[PDB]
Amino acid sequence: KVFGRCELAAAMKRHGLDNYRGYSLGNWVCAAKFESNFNSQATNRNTDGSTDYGILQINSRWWCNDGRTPGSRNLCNIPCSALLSSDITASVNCAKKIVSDGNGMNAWVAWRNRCKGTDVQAWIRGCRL
Repeated sequence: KVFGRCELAAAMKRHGLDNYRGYSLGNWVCAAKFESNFNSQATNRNTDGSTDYGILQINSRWWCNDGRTPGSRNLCNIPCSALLSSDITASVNCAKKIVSDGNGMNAWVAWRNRCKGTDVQAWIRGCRL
């Protein structure tokens, strides 16, 4: 499913992401735009042979199981395909473990490069939340 900016902001909010660990809603929306262009079906393989999955491009090296990443740790205890669903619930639960892990949102390279230190509030402007 290709989400709308506001529809996604509202689902993320509903899912407990606003200010989760101190990151405002706009941070989360900004990261999804740049990670997956708001497409829950986005996948991208990396050089190390691991793959990024879903709206938040969660990596198969540590977070999920895809059966073809040697040395996967499966920290979120889920199959990576679950992350490609129209229901953002598993991506969200998994992201909350990631963000709590030490480097915060820096774990997300597009966040770090494209959202971080920007007026991220722009991402939820105009939205009925």
